[PDB]
Amino acid sequence: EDAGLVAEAEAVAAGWMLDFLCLSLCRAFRDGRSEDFRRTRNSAEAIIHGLSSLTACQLRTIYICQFLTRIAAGKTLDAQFENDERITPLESALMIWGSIEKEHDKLHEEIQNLIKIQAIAVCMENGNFKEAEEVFERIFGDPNSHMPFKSKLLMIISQKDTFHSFFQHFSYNHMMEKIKSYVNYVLSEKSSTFLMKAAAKVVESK
Amino acid sequence: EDAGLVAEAEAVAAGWMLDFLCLSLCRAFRDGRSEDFRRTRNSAEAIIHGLSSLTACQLRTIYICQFLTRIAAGKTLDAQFENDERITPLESALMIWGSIEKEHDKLHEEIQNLIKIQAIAVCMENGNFKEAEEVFERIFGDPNSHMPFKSKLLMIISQKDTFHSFFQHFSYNHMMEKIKSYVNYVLSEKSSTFLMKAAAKVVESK
Amino acid sequence: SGRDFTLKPKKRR
Amino acid sequence: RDFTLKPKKRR
Repeated sequence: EDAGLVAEAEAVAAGWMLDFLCLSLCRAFRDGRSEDFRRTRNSAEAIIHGLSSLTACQLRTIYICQFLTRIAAGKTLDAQFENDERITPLESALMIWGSIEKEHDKLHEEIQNLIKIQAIAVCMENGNFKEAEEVFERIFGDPNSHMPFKSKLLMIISQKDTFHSFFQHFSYNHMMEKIKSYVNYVLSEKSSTFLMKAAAKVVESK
Repeated sequence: EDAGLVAEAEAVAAGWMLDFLCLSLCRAFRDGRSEDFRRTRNSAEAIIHGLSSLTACQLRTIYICQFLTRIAAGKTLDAQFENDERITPLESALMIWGSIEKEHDKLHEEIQNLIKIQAIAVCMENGNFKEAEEVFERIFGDPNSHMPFKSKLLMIISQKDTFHSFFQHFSYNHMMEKIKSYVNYVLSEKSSTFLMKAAAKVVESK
Repeated sequence: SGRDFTLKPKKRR
Repeated sequence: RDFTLKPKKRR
């Protein structure tokens, strides 16, 4: 009855708010507005938590929001994003990057390999050399690891050289620019969604 | 500039989300759906926290959301809604009831007096006869003496009558159904707001 | 602003 | 749902 049509109407509005808050999250991430990213993240958290069921399109949207929240906290090692207490922020986004149903194109591999490197490099910008070895074993012992730098990374750990020039080439800045390139691709995919296109027309004529 | 037109568009969609989350909170409060009320409250608080500046109409919407939260936790005495640790939830809901821009009609006066009476009755049915005496003075005491049963409540506190028949006539449920009578008014007043409106149209044809 | 308004309370008042 | 965006302070 009315209660059933209300529950359906609140589900349609919740899907509109998720696509909007996803676009606002990608935009604050691209621009680098940290405070707006923190507030848009909290809004996206509760809107997602209020969704009963999920479509395949909404599932990808949640993964994209998850991917940005952990890249934004990639250098914060003690920030636990998963129930699994051993997953560092960067290897959590590494699992999400492989979970997003997307094109495994050239840019996908570059982001993936840069995340694997920086997941260890972040652990060595601090004095967490033990955590770096345990991150290497989780990402790379056998055999899902066709990265040639598997040998160089395993050697850099036992060097204690924090300012290693290998990490200055495959740096956090290069990882951010590759991700922000994909963020721009997502930012234009759903820039024509309902809630944003409606609010844009209100301001465009104003 | 494209960045300024985006910020205004997000502030517009944030106002659409705040109104919708107010309908969902009011409807979940009336229907007694406790878990849907908990999730909608978290979504409303995150959107409110994301607002940079408030209008007079939005402040009225926030106070409606705040009022429903303290009333829902009226019997939870160990809940602290204000920085002042001595303010009980029903005392906090009373201050908001006098701040919402609305009619001060017969229904408003009946709800206010029921909040004052039940703010003491809730403390009575917990053994907190000391706090019930403190709540009595912050509400009544001798500010201007604008209440008839102001003297009858004082003796009941001295009676230490945990479950008095006077509290059952001006009951917690009579306060509830009169608030829901006003919630049904807000449910009809805001039923034509944008987000819930377009969501209803989508469900109507389906 | 919006950050000044809370909907959730605290435990053990 | 069963998805998380905010972290806890001890990993």
